[PDB]
Amino acid sequence: GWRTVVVNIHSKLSYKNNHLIFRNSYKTEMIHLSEIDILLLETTDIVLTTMLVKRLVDENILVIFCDDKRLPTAFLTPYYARHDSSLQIARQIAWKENVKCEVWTAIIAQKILNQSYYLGECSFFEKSQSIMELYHGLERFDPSNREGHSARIYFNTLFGNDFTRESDNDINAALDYGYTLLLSMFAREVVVCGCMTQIGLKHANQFNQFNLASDIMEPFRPIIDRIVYQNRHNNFVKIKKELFSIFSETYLYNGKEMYLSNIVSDYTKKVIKALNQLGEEIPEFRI
Amino acid sequence: GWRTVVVNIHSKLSYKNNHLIFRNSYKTEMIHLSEIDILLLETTDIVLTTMLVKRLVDENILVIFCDDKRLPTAFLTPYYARHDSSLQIARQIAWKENVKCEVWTAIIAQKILNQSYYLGECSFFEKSQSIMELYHGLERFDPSNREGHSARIYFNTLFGNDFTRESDNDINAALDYGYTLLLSMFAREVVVCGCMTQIGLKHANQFNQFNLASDIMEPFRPIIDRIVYQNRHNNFVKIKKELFSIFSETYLYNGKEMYLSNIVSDYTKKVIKALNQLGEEIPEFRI
Amino acid sequence: EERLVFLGDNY
Amino acid sequence: MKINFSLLDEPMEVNLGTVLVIEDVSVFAQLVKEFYQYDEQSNLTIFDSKIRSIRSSELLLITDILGYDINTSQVLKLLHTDIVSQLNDKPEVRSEIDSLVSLITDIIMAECIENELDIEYDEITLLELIKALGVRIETKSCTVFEKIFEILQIFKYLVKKRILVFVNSLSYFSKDEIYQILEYTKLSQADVLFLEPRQIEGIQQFILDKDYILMPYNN
Amino acid sequence: MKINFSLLDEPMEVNLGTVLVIEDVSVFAQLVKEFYQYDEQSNLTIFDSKIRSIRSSELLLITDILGYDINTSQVLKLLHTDIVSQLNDKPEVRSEIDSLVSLITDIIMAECIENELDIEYDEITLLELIKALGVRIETKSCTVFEKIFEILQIFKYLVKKRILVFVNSLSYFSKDEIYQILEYTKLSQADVLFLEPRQIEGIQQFILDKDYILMPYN
Amino acid sequence: MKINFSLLDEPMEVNLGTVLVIEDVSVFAQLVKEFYQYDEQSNLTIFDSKIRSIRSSELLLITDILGYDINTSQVLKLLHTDIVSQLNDKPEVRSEIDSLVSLITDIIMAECIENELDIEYDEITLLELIKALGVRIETKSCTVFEKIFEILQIFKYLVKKRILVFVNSLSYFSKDEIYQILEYTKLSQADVLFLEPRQIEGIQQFILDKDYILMPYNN
Amino acid sequence: QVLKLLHTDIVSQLNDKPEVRSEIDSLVSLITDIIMAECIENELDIEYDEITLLELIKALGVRIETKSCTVFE
Ligand SMILES: [Ca+2]
Ligand SMILES: [Ca+2]
Ligand SMILES: [Ca+2]
Ligand SMILES: [Ca+2]
Repeated sequence: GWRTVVVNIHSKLSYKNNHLIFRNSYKTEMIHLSEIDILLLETTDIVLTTMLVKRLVDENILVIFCDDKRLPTAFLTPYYARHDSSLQIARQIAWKENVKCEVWTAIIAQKILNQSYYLGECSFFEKSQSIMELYHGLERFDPSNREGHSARIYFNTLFGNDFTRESDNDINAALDYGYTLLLSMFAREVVVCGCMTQIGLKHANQFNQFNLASDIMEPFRPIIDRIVYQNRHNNFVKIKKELFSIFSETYLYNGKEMYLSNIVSDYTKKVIKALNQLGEEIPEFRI
Repeated sequence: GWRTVVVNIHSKLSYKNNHLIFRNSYKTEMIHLSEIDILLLETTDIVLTTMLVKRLVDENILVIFCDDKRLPTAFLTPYYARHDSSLQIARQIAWKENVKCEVWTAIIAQKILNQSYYLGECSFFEKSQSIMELYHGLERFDPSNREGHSARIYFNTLFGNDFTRESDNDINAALDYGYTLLLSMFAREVVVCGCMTQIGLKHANQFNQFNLASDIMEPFRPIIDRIVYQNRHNNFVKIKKELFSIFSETYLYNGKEMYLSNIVSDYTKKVIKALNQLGEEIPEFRI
Repeated sequence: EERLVFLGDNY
Repeated sequence: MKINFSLLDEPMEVNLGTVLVIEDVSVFAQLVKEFYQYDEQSNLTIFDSKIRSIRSSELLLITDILGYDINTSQVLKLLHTDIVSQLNDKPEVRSEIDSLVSLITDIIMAECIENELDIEYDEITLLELIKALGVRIETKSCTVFEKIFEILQIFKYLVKKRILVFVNSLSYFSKDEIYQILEYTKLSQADVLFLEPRQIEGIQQFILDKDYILMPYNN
Repeated sequence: MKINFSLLDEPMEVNLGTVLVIEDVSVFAQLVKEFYQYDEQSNLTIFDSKIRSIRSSELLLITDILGYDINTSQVLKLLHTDIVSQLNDKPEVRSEIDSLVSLITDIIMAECIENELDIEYDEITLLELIKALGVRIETKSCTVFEKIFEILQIFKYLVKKRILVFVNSLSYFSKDEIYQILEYTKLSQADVLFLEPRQIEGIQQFILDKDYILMPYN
Repeated sequence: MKINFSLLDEPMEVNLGTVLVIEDVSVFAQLVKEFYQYDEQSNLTIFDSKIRSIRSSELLLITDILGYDINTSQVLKLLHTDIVSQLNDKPEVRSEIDSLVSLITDIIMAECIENELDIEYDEITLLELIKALGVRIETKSCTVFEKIFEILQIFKYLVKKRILVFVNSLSYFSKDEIYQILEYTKLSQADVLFLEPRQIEGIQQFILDKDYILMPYNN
Repeated sequence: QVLKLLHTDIVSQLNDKPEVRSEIDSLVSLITDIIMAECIENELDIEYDEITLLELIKALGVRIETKSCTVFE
């Protein structure tokens, strides 16, 4: 199949006459089985039938379950006629260090470039110029640590010299909240791609289980710190309300203005295909 | 959990207050989640909730989905059972072919030794002696295929010369059924350990998700062949019930008499620890 | 205290 | 006014008219049984916003529409009181009535004075005039739709009945008539719960699948 | 027995169990109105094998199965009269009853004479003994499937009722329960007619189309 | 739950939360006066679907939010009962509690046997454990918004109060907080009527112009 | 007064043993943690103080036996 069916709403799923029956409170939709490719369930209120699951085993469609946090938890494993994604994981095991370092360096370059550009939009040209200099100075293997050096400049510029990531405040809890939402979306996209998220792009630290998605989500991180800078005076609840609007807000992809979900989807697909094909093209995202 | 719940009846399953909720028109029953070990759905008329699925993933309970024929179709695999999995992947990539072939060779030696013990308990001295000779003749890389020869002589002597593993008879059907259940429990244990299930310890070339769990479930195969040999005259339904009695029956581990699930869990733990520690001790299971 | 719980036909 | 039974995940709220369709005949018959034996069985529980469980005396259950007796002593009494209030709201009409009653009283009093026996009386009132007229609701010639409409009209007059429930009553009425019943229920504010085995097309309803899944359905 | 109304071309016969489906909601509701108004309206008619019109008193119309009380003044009157007849058919048993009632009346009479207050009594009768015992048909019904069976029993017991009619009563029972009801009706020989808005699959029924044409089914 | 006064042409219905804005200070002050003296005055009439007029004891009127006492004997008693029910819904937790209570009872019983006097006792129950713990609502550190939210939470616990009415209470809360109050009221099903002199932007409300014209207003 | 002196006497007896009163404090801590958790589960804010041994005795209703068959007893 082609279409990827994802359920974000309370609903029931049934199987009748080779037709998937999706029912939600607003309307009922019937989708042919040959059209569906991957099935993902975002929320915990979704009701499904083991008959439909049995049909999805013959159809080979990948079934993805998610928790209340929307982080993917388990997936359906058939005993026979396995899906192609399980065959795709072996290439992820075969990912070369040169390709991983190229993609990682490109990601760090995109994030640092977005930080410098957002400081330019905030009209700090000295700090924006410094972060741009570190961007042009970034190198492989990261001997200079210009990302960690760009961090302090970015946060100090945004929230002031007194602010830091290590201190406990509604601003840092807000940053971790936005990074949690982005980590959920990008992690969901990596799970859609089927690659194991425990294998990271950054070789040095394997501690986190999300390392792949956490490395992919970095070029899109400064979009959060903008809203956190504007709303930084508001209480953590208000900052959560403002960060919740990012899903509804539209942003500019290089090709066209698109939703964040589609942007992250295309970016992740280009990343995975580029890693399996050893660096055909690197997706670039700019604020 | 110590409990294996099998649902062959049409009903609705929900999650409330850390209790599995079984709702049907005739009766309703609540079973706590901490007691339940394995959840088996034997029919296609069963309905469940993705919240219950999420709580089963957090509870680390194996969920098996069968077909209309009641044969198992697909089982749920959690992405992250434990944080130690992401750290274990690096070790599995760092494993050595000498350790893999050594541990696999010892495991095959344990399986052939258990077959010789089964034929000895069945009072076949020529066949138990021949299988014992193949056990003493087993070598690395398996050039002589004494494991396959031990299997062919095993089934041919038990069920007769005219019998074969490629037959469609209910004997081979029940053998594949028990191998699928034991393969499901062993696969779930490998998910608990966190290492990749698709990477096998015997052959690099064969790519299967169940290869590793198969290599670990090799020595426990003669346990199924005993009940299949006793009930071979009974109908496939009664054979299936007697195969379900294996979970209730207890077997004697070298340390003490323990349940099958505990022997599989501790055995897999010692296998993983032996692989990471490069063969400190090899767990041996005897009938 | 039962190891195998059957909800359905008891076979 | 929320109702709950073991098959539901959460107690469902019944506001104005509510159409509940049970696709399973076993759960449907069992639930109707629980509605008739409701005081005896603890499975079906109906509670208000106070979470207080209502008594079966507060519950009003209706299955046979034309067999139900709409004319009761309390309903006719409160109806006569309502008519007396309607005649009291108009000052002119009440004055006219008082004049006519005064004339009749003068006649009868003259006839009492003509008699040899000493006779005393009190008054002829409006409530006594209505009771003498025998004002009551006519269900004899009424169609089923007019009957359920009159039931919805007198449910306001019933003081003790907390909630009105119909069982398989929507099979008689056409789609348009059902629309009239619901739109009138929204105006009357009464709480009415219909129970149907089969779903009705075109109206908002709660559907219970054979899988025991409850879903809101627009059509 | 046959029923006839202006919509049918010819009157259809109702023998043993019969399922009648009306595919028009206006003709269905109007038909039920003609059933409850049968005394008032002359449109709907019923002709027995004798081809004689029957009064509404001989027609038993039951819509709500659970809301229909088995115990009534007339039913208990005919039941008590029936038991009195059975005890009057045996002279010896009724004589023993008269002897025991004589003994009890002598005891209670003696205790009344023992009292300081004057006491007048009449007698004790078998009917007062039955009504004092509270003889009645069993009121225990677990499900509508059993309640309708009790309705069929009391209907077969009542001689005056020539036909039993149910309105939308088949929606409660499962297909198998419908089969058991039809088989019990054929075993009891009673005349039962069902009125349903929609057709039921798997059973023999008479379908009335919106075109007003009547066709047999199964 | 409809309220009616002489200025309105027809009685207006109050369902869930309802924001009533009176643009005239004279009609507003007069109506608040009628709300406090409501038992004495016949001008303001509040009746339910039964048309029965509710008593001032059934009416709950609140103006000062932080001066109102949320902790009452009935509210704390029914709250303790609710907590006991919550602990009874979980079979494991209740068994654990019963074990601990049994241990404590064994200790105290041993100490009673050691005494020279003959001592008898009965039991230590869960309700007695909660009353000994002194479970109560904390309004001391609560903000006004949390206070009105707790009032909306305990209005379910109040049995006798038919309808909750606030006077000029929406001036403290921000637009978002008002949205939270209304959206929670829809879930709690309680009947709340706010009275404000000035209209609130962004919420559905009934506006009474200086011309004494009542109009529904979306914003 | 009699129940006051009796409860004070039992409190003194339990205070004479440090270990027993420590176990009592542990169990009361556990019960307070459970009830506290259930209070946090509720949507309504809840304030509590503590549970004391005297409140445990008065909650148990410790009293001299009220059973007397005859005036001689
Ligand atoms: Ca008079
Ligand atoms: Ca008259
Ligand atoms: Ca205290
Ligand atoms: Ca006590």
